[PDB]
Amino acid sequence: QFNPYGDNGGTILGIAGEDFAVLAGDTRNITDYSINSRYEPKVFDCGDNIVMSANGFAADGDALVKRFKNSVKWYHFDHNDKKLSINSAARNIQHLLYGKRFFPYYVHTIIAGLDEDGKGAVYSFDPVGSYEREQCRAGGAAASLIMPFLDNQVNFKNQYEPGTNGKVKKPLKYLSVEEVIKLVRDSFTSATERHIQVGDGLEILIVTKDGVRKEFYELKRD
Amino acid sequence: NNYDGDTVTFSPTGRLFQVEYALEAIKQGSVTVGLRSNTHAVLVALKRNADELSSYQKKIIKCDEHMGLSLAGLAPDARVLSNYLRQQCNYSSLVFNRKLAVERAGHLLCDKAQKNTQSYGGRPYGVGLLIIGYDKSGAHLLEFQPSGNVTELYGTAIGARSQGAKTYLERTLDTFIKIDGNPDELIKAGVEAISQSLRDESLTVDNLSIAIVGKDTPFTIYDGEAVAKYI
Amino acid sequence: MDIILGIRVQDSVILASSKAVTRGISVLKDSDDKTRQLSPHTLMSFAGEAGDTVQFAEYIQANIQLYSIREDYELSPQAVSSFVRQELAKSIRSRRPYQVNVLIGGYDKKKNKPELYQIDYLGTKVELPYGAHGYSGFYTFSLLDHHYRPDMTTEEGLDLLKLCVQELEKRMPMDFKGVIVKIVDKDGIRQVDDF
Amino acid sequence: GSRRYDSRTTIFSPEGRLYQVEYALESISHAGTAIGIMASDGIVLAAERKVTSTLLEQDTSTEKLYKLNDKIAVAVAGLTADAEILINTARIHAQNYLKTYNEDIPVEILVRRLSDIKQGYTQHGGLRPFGVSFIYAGYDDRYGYQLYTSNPSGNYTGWKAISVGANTSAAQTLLQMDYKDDMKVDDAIELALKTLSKTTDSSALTYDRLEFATIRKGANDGEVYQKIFKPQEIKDILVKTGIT
Amino acid sequence: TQQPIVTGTSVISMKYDNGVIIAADNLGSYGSLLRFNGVERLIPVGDNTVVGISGDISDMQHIERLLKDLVTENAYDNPLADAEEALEPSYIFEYLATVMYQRRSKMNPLWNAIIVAGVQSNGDQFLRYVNLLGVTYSSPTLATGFGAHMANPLLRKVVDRESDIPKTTVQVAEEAIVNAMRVLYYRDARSSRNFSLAIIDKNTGLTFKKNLQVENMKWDFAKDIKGYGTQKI
Amino acid sequence: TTTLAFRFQGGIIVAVDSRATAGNWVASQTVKKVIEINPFLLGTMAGGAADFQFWETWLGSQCRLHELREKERISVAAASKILSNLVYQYKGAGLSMGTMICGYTRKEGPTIYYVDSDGTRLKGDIFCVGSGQTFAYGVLDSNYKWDLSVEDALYLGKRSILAAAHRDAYSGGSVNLYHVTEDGWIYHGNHDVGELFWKVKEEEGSFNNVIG
Amino acid sequence: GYDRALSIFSPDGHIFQVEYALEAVKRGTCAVGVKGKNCVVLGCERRSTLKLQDTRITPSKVSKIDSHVVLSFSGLNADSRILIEKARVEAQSHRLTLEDPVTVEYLTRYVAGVQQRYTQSGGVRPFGVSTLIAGFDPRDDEPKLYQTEPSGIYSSWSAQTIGRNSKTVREFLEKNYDRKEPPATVEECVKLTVRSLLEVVQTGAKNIEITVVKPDSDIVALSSEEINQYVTQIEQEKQE
Amino acid sequence: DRGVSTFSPEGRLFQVEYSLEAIKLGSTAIGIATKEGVVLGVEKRATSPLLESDSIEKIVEIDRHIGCAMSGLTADARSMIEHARTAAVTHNLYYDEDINVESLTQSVCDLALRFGELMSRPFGVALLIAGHDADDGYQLFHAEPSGTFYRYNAKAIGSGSEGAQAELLNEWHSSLTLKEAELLVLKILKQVMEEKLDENNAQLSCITKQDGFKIYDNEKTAELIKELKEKEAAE
Ligand SMILES: *[C@@](C)(CO)[C@](*)(O)[C@H](CC(C)C)NC(=O)[C@H](Cc1ccccc1)NC(=O)[C@H](CC(C)C)NC(=O)[C@H](CCc1ccccc1)NC(=O)CN1CCOCC1
Ligand SMILES: [Mg+2]
Repeated sequence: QFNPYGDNGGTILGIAGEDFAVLAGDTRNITDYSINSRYEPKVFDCGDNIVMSANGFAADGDALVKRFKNSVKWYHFDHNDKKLSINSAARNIQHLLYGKRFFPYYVHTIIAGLDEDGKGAVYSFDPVGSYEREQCRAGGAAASLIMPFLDNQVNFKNQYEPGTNGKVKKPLKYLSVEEVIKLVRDSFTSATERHIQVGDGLEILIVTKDGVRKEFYELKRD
Repeated sequence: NNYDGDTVTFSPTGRLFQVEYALEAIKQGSVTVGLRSNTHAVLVALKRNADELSSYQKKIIKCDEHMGLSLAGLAPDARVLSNYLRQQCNYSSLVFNRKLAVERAGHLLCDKAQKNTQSYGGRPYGVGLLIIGYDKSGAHLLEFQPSGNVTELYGTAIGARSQGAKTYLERTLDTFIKIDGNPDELIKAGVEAISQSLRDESLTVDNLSIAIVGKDTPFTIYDGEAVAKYI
Repeated sequence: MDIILGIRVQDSVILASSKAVTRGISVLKDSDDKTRQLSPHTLMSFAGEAGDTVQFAEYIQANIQLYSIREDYELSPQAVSSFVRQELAKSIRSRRPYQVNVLIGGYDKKKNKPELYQIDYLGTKVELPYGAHGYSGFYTFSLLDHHYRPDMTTEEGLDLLKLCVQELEKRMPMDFKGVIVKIVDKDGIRQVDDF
Repeated sequence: GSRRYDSRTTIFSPEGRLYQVEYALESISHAGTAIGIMASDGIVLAAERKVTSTLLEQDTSTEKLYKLNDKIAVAVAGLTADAEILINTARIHAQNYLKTYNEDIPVEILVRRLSDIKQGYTQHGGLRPFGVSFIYAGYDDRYGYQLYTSNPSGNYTGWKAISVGANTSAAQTLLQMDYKDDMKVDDAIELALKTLSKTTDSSALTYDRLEFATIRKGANDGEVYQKIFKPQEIKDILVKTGIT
Repeated sequence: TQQPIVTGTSVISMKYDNGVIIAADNLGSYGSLLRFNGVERLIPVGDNTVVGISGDISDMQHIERLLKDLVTENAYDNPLADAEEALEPSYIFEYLATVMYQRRSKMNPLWNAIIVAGVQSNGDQFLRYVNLLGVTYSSPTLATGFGAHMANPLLRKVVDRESDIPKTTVQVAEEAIVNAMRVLYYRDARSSRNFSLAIIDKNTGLTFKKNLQVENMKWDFAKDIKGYGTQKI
Repeated sequence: TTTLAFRFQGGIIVAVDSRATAGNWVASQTVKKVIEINPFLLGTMAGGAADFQFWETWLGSQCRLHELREKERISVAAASKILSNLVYQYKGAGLSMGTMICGYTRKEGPTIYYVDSDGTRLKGDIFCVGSGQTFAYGVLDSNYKWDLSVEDALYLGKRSILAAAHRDAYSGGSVNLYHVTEDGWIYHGNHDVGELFWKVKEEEGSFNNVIG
Repeated sequence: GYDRALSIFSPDGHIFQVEYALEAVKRGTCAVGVKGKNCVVLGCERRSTLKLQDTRITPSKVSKIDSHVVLSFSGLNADSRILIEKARVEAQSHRLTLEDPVTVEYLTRYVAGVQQRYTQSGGVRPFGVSTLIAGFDPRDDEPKLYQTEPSGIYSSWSAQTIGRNSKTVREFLEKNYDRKEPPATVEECVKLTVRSLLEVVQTGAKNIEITVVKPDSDIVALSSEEINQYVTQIEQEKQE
Repeated sequence: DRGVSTFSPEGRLFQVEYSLEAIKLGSTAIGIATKEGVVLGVEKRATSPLLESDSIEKIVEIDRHIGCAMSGLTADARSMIEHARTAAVTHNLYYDEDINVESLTQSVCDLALRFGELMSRPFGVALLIAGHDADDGYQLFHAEPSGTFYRYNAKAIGSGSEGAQAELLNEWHSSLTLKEAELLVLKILKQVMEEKLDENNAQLSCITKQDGFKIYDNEKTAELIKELKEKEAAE
């Protein structure tokens, strides 16, 4: 019997800073035990300083991104070129996803950008449209490997102040863009080591008030 | 007389009066000008107000990053037709990853307007459109009439007293066609062209409306203090 | 939903309906009234699939109330029961049938007679002196066969009903949290508060 | 297009009248007179056939009086073909009610639905109205014996005695004169015939030019019987009242 | 819901400095039966694109008709149909990719794996894959079916990343393709010796090679192999 | 999930956890499970996240349209019934919902309605919904009285979620408190179970099963 | 389907089909609505050219939409049934979804909305009917009286009349009705309603119908003798 | 007869032009826009003294940040308001934000020309749509049955519109306070109204960023009427 879904692997990662936000994702595309492409990007600039990635089943992922990109275009036409805020984009994406509640997009969507106060924002979605703003989110095949590491290093979970008898927690603070990229690179090299569907390359998209910059790094190709 | 009750009726001399009456709605509309060189295409439009307390009716509409039009006549009909163009441009991009040709854009508008002139119940569109764009075969300018007739031109004008600007462009043809790689000079020529259609009124800062598209220039519209340069 | 009983006596119809609403391993509520008044002298109790029961009961209630306003007249219990049966008979061959069983107790004012109708989710109607739906019948019917008489009073009917509830509380596996009892007679519908 | 040939059947006049309903009523006023009289112990339906021919088959004929169910009948005035369309609808409606509630349909409910159908043709659809006026004679256990009338407007009213069709003005005056509330069926039979005899456009009223029917409780104990009179039974009742 | 009946096996392809190469054998299998031998599974579109199709042949023939019809439709009211407004490989791919995904979304897929190889108007090499699921991806080397498992490893030794493309000539690239086709004949039980090959170059244009055969095969070592362990004769 | 809401002398307490799970994977510890529908109406979420997040939001749009059309705030009964009638149309399609529409109006007073995806709609004083509902019931029932103070009621709601958060593997993260009065709903903070458990253990002397 | 636009504008800006529907209302029998301090009363004319009528079964002029709301009308009798039916259905639908009976304003707004829809829908003519809708909101003791008309406009009235010779009875009510002090009792309200109809009717025998509506679904129709007592009392006070 | 969507020889749609005549017969409605807010006011015009004037609802809320006043065949406005409210709430659902006043007006105006042989005739009512958003600030729009809408600093519609508009031409300036605008609507309404202006036969409303759209009480308007009369007598 025909199975309309497939798994293209890969993994993605979104972190938010004070005045910036990054959305990273490996460039490997796979089916079963074969590599389809070593460089197939799945993190996209969608305009209005919104970056997006829909990881899982690539056909559904591409369709969704394509539709959201189009949703941004028609938002400009219908509302006098108004800039689509990240919170508004998130709600719009929920309706795109939930519109196919009974034949879902098999993807884990993450978007990143700046909120209306200029502060870094990351939203993550399930396949049927539930969403939540977070400082930190990993999605895709290696999400279970990367996420607990982020809890520890970004949000300082389980880390207490030395000598305080485990009474005072390590205080939360924003990370610099330099420190965030370090965590992203270490997260993906660790994920590459222990997950077969992760490797080849790492593409990071950084979002500041000035625009959308890109950075690329090699990953192990085995 | 007896043959103008609807669009489905021919007159004894072979005329469609409802289509001609729709054409008349364009003549009453405010003037708008279109012209192009080899590198850029420009729309200039005189906007109209109800009174001093009102705003000025927007004449220019964007269809894609590389295409858009100006209007003269029934504005709601221009909204319908522009929306159709937006969808057709968009269909071409999603399905074929292809920017819609300005010539095909005209063909699609022609065929949409025509269907309204051959069926009972409906009515012709009551608006004329000047479509500009830049595609794989360079700059383009199209004139749309609600009879269905679409015409590609170097320059033209439609609306009230459009004959003055049309005569000017007919004289200036050899000059403005060679304004390549110079946006401001091509606009200046368009602003001087529309000025030949003015009576008692002159071009002010919230009156003039300019749009441009070209080789390394997306379709963008200029209003307000952004057109003060050209007065 | 589980236990609904009905007893027709000389001058009235008595409906008893369990108060428990259970979901999974939790009794969510112990004061649920599994009945709707269709008209001043007609009462319908119900039991079955969650959601379907109330949705169906209220749908019938609305239709009978609409009729009452239109004609300025109360439909007979027989007429109401036939309407209800037809709706269930339509339902059973639908894409998604109403899985609801009902008892209709009413007092016909023209005949001056109490009437009890039992209708299952298939649209199977029967007029009875006493009726029940679900597993309740497997205990109560045999008990009522023995103790029931056709000329009983309302008070005798309530004692006969107590005897049924006691038996169910003794031998039924589930705790149904007692019953709400309602009486239908010439003067209309009223609820017994202490049972 | 087709706008040119549209009569616009469902519009108002400047005076606030429905052209087509008024003209349909004008049509009905030329149709054979039909009378309904309601007594305490029954109902009479009398109707005059339209100018009869001697070679018309009289015994196996039905023009004016139709049976809707065992408890309800109607007298027709207007286009017979139109009336039959409505009668079959009314017959079906009665059976739907019986199927649903296991009870014979109350007279008014049947009358209202039939009148609501007529109303529809005056407000939407762009079709001509039904050129028919009914006299409904029936019984139910709520109101007992009932007479109603409905017309192309879809408006219906209840009556003790009423006429439709031709010469209703003269016929209504005569009924208003001799009618009283404690009247019996046999008296109402005589009134119905006497009224037609005086309002007829014919020279003399005969058995072959009439249709007659009664709805009595004259069956055995608490049940209603519908009698559609045979030709010979009309001949006898006409002699018995001294008209021929 | 379908099941494929008459099927075509691997389609292989790669990029080189000036263009792209694509190849696929001429077989139409009917399960284990090697039913049809004269089946062309490379279909050119204009003078700048070649679409290589594997999977169900009835669906392949349907796609042929769609592409044929696309060329006709593009020529309508188009004075520049053989110039600036000619069909690009990217246009042809996106159209097919749209169709493939729409059909999978209606639970009635075109049971195929497709590779669109060509050269754009600006000289850029185009090579992209799409299948019954609507999944799309691009890579210096692309292959379907068994080709994905056996050809890609060999072709990736020549062009392992982007920077290796300018360093790869058409001679070296074609040699690697022809070798891959031989390996597939050794190891794929639904392959044939006969195949077609197509080159799309930005300078020399479209070159379509028919009736090629796998040759220079190694079989002589078979004579020395006896039994399955202990046998000596 | 674990969610509860109970009615008492001083109005309505509403308490929820903040965990989200995909099987045994803890997806989030910071999910909002209370919907602020309007200043007088709250909605709790237990079941499918998307279904709740989508439809209870939609419910709020329908409640806004009601007060525009009728020039009056919607009743808790009418609000709950819009949702219950909606999910009943989708019955069998596979929606997963157990919600509580909580609010105050003049005509009704403080009111709680249980609504779930198979069409059940129940008015009641106490409800607990979710995978850890039984754990919450245990503590809530055994300590519940109508005459609880606002201070004690808030704590019991908080303590009941904590009880479930501890025992139920699919409940945890943090507690979100709400108090609904005649004047409207009042938010009473986010309470991380990480710190709250030990604070409650020490001060209350409970949770002796755990290694202190 | 029949599509023709029957209701359309004319050069002077009028919709004649709506205006001609008002003429049908002007032809209809007079109907009056008067609201007191704790009640509303609906009075209705019945023309006396129809003797030999059966008043038991003849459709009554005042109709119950729900147990707490009533509707009277003037104009085409057949048209009124369609509005009444739709109103009764909507009343039950409101109870089903909102779990509360309709307000009088809501019910009026619905009926008025139906009437309006028939003024700009293809293939239909407007309703030749104006209505008086009266009653009491659930758990409320403030009397409500609304009017609707074919165009679709609706509004609340302290007292109002519609139908034939309605301008005469409106003239009467305008000087006889005090806003500062409405009819304090049921008797006072009914008397003023009967008085107003006696300016137009003819005889006070079987020509006047009166229906009294009080709070909490308390609606009753008066009989001939009960109404006749008001007629007898008013005439004796008049001779002065 | 003749088609519904027919053009006149002059190039106008007959039915649209005829609907404009219906609007001229309608009661007066005035709107004035300022940097402190937008004010909307209407003539109620009760046909008879027995009619309870508070039930006359010619000013209407679309959303918290958008209000609306009407003139002409006011029954036709009900479906326009219904659409506007749905459009406003629907956009909030899809985008988690308030909808622009211009976008709302455009949505309403899309209904206008959806008639022919869709509804049977154009709307016989004009609308003044007033509101506020973060991008373009305080706005006032005039929405016609032609499908056209103009933005206005001030605008009058209805029977006394041409006389009131000429008065608004002289009186309006870019520095008007909200209180000044309130009095100005009352002043101009009193000039064009048939019967004498008071709190019962005229109604005021406004929309501000802070408090949103509010219809004024009869007590509040009565004081503004008294304040207006005193100021005119003071010079
Ligand atoms: C307690 C915490 C759990 O019992 C509560 O009941 C909460 C309620 C809160 C969130 C409002 N419920 C859940 O957390 C809920 C449990 C659940 C899941 C699925 C169906 C019913 C109940 N969890 C979810 O809804 C999660 C939300 C997080 C962000 C992942 N989402 C999913 O499980 C999604 C969508 C589920 C779905 C429903 C209907 C059709 C299709 C899918 N599924 C996945 O994310 C799949 N999974 C992710 C990891 O990659 C492998 C696939
Ligand atoms: Mg490997």
